[PDB]
Amino acid sequence: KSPLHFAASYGRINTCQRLLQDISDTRLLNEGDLHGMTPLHLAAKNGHDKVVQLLLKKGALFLSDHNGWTALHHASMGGYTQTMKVILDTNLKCTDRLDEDGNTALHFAAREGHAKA
Amino acid sequence: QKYRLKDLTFLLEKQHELIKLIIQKMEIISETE
Amino acid sequence: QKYRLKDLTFLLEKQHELIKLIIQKMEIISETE
Repeated sequence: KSPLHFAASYGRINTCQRLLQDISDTRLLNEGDLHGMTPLHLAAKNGHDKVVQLLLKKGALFLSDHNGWTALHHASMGGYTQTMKVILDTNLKCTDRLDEDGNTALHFAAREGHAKA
Repeated sequence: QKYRLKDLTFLLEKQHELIKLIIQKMEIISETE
Repeated sequence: QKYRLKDLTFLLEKQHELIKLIIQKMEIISETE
């Protein structure tokens, strides 16, 4: 739990591949920390597209933290167009999600000034 | 000085990317959680 | 403040060189491709 969060948050990909072995218990994969942020949230927050792709290939469900954000909210707040492109090719249903204040990902991408996003 | 400031920004961003690479490649053994 | 900005640039360039040295000297074992 604690090692996987660090490895995903800082893009250490081989550590993630080692930890995510014997795929049978998805409780470790879809469990958030104290702020309710799953590994997918962290990997997208720091903009590591390879880790996001690897986690999605195991299925990560697109949950929500203690402010209603999703992976796309974080990726857009940061401006990392590549992990956004990786996310937008899976379920294609998270594009129009809302947080606690009814903000979409577009709201954040525009508020922070990321033109390409 | 606006031109100088823009060049400074560009260099700082390249440096930030290098540092993130360092963190994602380094060795961590004794200080692991 | 132009003089100050030039000194800032000089220091940042020295720092960039040091970081590149770190990357080219470090140990990489578990995170190798």
